[PDB]
Amino acid sequence: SDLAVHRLMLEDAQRMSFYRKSIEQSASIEGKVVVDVGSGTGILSMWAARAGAKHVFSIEASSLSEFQIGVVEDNDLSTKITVLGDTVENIIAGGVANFVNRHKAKLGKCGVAVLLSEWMGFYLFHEGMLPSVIRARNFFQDVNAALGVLQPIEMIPERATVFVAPITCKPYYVQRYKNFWRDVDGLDFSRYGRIEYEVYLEQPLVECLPPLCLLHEGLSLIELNLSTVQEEVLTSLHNTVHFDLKESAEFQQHAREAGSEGRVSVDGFTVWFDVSYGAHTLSTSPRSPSTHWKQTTILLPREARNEELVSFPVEGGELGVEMHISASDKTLRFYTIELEL
Amino acid sequence: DLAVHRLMLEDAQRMSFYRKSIEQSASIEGKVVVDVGSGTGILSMWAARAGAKHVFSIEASSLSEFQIGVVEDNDLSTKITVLGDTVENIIAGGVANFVNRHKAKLGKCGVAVLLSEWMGFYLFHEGMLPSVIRARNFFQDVNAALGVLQPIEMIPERATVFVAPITCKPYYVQRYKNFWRDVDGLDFSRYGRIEYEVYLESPLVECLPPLCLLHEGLSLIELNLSTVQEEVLTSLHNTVHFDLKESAEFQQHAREAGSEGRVSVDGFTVWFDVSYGAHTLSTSPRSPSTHWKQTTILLPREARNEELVSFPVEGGELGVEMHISASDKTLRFYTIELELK
Repeated sequence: SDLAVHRLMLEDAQRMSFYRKSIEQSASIEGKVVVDVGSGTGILSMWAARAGAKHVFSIEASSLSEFQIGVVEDNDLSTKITVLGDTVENIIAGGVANFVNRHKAKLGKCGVAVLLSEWMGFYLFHEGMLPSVIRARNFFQDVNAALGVLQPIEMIPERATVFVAPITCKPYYVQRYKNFWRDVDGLDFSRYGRIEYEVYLEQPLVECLPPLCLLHEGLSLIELNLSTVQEEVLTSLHNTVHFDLKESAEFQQHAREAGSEGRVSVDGFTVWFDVSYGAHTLSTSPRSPSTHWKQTTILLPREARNEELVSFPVEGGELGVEMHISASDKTLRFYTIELEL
Repeated sequence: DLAVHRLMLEDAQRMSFYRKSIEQSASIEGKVVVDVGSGTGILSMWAARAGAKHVFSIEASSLSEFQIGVVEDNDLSTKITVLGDTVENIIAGGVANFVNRHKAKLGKCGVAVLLSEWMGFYLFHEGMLPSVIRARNFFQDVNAALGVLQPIEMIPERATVFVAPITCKPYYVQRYKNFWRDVDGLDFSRYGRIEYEVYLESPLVECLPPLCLLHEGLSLIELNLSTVQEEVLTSLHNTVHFDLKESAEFQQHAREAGSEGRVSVDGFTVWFDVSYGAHTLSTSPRSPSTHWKQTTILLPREARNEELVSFPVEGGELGVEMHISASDKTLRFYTIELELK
């Protein structure tokens, strides 16, 4: 069921606020034509109409589209929103000219000004909808060119960013395992905690991490301009970042707890994303309210971890990692993440 | 494995029942106890702490190896013997072999108490009662060979399946209607009905709001754990009649119906209590939630939609025959069927 997932977008205050504010405070909506790709409940389309859009094309391939038409009617907006119950890909296959001829009156003199969408998946790409958004963007820009309009469509969100940070797993182990298992009605069950923890780590980990796990605030790994980004880039996203732990407040926090002759080991890397539009940002960092997306953690091998093979003295040092986020097939909807020190 | 047993350890009601029952028993101190399906071994360790002469801890999963370490960790190794096998395999070994292997620990006492948490969903489903029955019979045979005739004390000593008619409307409201009613000024009610309508597809394992109850609940099945034999487990069935005229839970809804309105029945919810001495572990909707929740069996959608089973404000009488039947010969998996009277 599609209402399954959509509910938690509507349940998430950060996601709701980001889109509400971006739409209700943008300059290209009132009197303009908007496209909502993968509109599900149609919340974004309805916000756009309410905000005074000339017209909204709501694109939703699932059977939920029939019901969205009903909800649009229930909120008295059937005149401002047309639901296209089809995939972006099939609409494109029908062609520009056919689309123009059919929707000529709604398109108006200025064609499509804004493209709204929530396409993000885990670590921004995994199970995401980004390719459809890109294909939709190019399609509607050709629709616009057919009408003599070359103004680039404004994208919401307009930019996205993948962030990465090294982590220590000890704050996670402490808070999630060690403190529960230390005392069970006066019995020492710590052995159970260690077992539960080691094996949970072996079973990419999508979980909310305690902020204390961070050995560094995080660095930008990949940045996308949603107006210009093309599909070809999505095959393999890769970059190399270098953490200066000597300058990191997060690292020093741990450096303190290890004493003055202590060591700080790295257990892995956590990955999250932000998207933005204008002054607004929706973030999935461990320091932000959690979301369905949580954070994605990639651990170093158990031996590297257990033997503390990647560690630093209490005054810090430098750490470099090359990360690859790679499509596992041609849909560009499913990804893996690998890293190399 | 461990994930499950953590939930037991995380449930205050369950922990409290067993701890208080073990403390209340007059039959533990100086005597031998068997803990069937001991998991973390928490029950065995409580029994040891309560002064048992010795404890046989029976756990067939890989946890057994780890429970041996936790026992040693708490200096209980001379008190607890962990048998890393199934009840059935230990039984297959025979009375003589068991007597021989554990002669010194058995002494002249034999086994005086059998501890276990065997309960499944609505007491039978995915539970291990048959294994507990076999264990009890086997240890009473070991006892006879030892000259001991006293019946083994079972904790819990009794179990009861409870059933009540329900209305789903307070569920609809609290889980669906309240949420979808207003989404930032928008009426998304149509989605809530879709979501609720489909979700009602059979038996529903879910925590139901007590407000759903149309009667406080009636005993359907009662087991004496010392005496119950396997043969009764094939088809457990009975008929109960609910007096809705004298029911406070029904008046709750009678009041809100109006003098001309009616109160309709959407189905029946099933739960269980187990007890020992003055203590009771309950999984009723009015009790703190537990992993077993409650199990709800709904009437057909037509009977629910056309309110075919309904009562005037004065109430009336509702009869139901319920069958809880084994779906195979293991007696661990069950189906629930009902018929209105």
